[PDB]
Amino acid sequence: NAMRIILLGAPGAGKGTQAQFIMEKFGIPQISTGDMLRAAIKAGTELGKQAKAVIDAGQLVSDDIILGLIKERIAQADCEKGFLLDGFPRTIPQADGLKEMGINVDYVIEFDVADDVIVERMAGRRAHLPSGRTYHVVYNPPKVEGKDDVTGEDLVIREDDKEETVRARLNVYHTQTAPLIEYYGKEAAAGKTQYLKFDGTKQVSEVSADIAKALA
Amino acid sequence: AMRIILLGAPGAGKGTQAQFIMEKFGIPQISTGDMLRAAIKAGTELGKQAKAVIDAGQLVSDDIILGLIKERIAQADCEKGFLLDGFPRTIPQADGLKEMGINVDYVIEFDVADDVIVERMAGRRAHLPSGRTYHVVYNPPKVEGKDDVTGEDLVIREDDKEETVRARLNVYHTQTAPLIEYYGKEAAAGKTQYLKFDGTKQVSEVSADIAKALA
Repeated sequence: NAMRIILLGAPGAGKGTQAQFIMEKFGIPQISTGDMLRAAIKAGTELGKQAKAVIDAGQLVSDDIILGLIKERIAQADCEKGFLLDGFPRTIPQADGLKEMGINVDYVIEFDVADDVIVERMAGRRAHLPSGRTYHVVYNPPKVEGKDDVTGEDLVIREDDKEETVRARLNVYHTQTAPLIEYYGKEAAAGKTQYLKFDGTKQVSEVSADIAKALA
Repeated sequence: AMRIILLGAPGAGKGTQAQFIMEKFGIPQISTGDMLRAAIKAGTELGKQAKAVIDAGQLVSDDIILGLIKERIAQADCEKGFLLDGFPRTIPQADGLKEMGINVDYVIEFDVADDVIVERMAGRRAHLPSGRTYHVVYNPPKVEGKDDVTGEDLVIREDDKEETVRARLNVYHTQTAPLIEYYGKEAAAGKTQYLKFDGTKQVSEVSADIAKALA
């Protein structure tokens, strides 16, 4: 058989831990829309070119450009058993595009972790600006609070990590995602796809469990 | 066949000529980070291996990076050559390559004075939540200090201010200096062609000379 999944979840919710689990468990690669495209431009593929031409000129990348990569990405040999789409489609026409290019998804999984949780998580992040080395006050502390483990120089909390900024970020995702939730929730209700929501504050081992249970 | 190493300060926009060369000469730009991030997401045996290091809070080791590049450059698109951007960063990494028989035809040192980089950086403006990136001299918003889309405020990223930039740059050269002598020594022997270009100059003008050189 084959296995294709779309994956949604909030910026900072840390969904990648389960992408990489799905990866291992089902053996299907990760395709970041942003990485796949970054790769192409730097590799100078036909599509990396075309994109890179649009970019240079400061213009908006056509969707026809994007589905092609994905048509080429899933045309990679590593996708034989399927794949995982991370935070894509981002729009209804992208939902439609996938379909109209022969990509019809088995499961749509949504990793939700309350906004409020995520902000406190971002808030723990520190960094050292001259070297860009990062820290988190819980998940991986410096050996000393406030100080860079390599230069002994003080740490900062990035601005983009702060509530104001993360909160702004969060509202856009929600604002953008809701119709896809709505779109595929509509697909799923009509058995077109299976839509699944997981509590991402349960321990990884736990979430990983339920996830496997569903995908039987 | 022509193999190439790009050396250049962060933000001096070496990436800019790295794309010229690829366009002009048809060889891919190879970024270790990117190459590394992609193996992880593809979950290659090595990508898998490397991912484990990260979750352990450790650095990825040379053998793994070297094994990824080995993997990269054996790919179809590299038959006529490739551009290494962001590697090697150590002498052992440098020796690592040579062992594997990496036949660098040119080492290219992209140079912009510190003070020029500072002023370059001094012009970047960010809209924090999207990470979109304006620039007052090279790429301004529709509206001054305002985000075209949202109409939000653009900030002067703390990351782009002088104390840090020169801090960063300072570190940059201490690290890089030994590669320069390393490749200076190699060139001395003849094992590669060492080149150097002033990046303070305009791009199409810089790209021009590069092409002449690699003719």
